[PDB]
Amino acid sequence: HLHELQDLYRKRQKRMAALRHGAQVELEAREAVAWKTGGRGRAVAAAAKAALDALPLPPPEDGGKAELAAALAA
RNA sequence: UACGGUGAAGGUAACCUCUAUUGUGCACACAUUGCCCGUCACCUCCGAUAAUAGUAUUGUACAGGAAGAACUAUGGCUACACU
Repeated sequence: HLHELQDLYRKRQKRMAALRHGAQVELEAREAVAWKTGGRGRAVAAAAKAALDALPLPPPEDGGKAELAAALAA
């Protein structure tokens, strides 16, 4: 109800961590069967899209405040 | 052609015939010159058969054996729900 609002960010933090390492272990698996069956052509579909699902770069544990300091650098 | 005068010889075993009578046989009636035979001869026509040139299909010896793949997998990836 209102706990689904907190748990959507909570479970979705879990789900994006889940999709990052799951997409990464399949992305490191299709490259092993890339050269054997010509698998680069459909492999780059995964190697683009499964990284580029809803957010590719993560929400930083710091908050990325050092990256902000790199970004607000004069 | 016709009419008389004299005027004899001579006769029965299929002994052929020309039949009949017949009642035993034909595939003959153009009624025995028939019906109709075959080796072959020139040719024509479907066979039957076959060394083989082989192509069409399957069993079996193994290589295989693709796409698939009974089985085997916990390398995974995730929520259901409960912490």
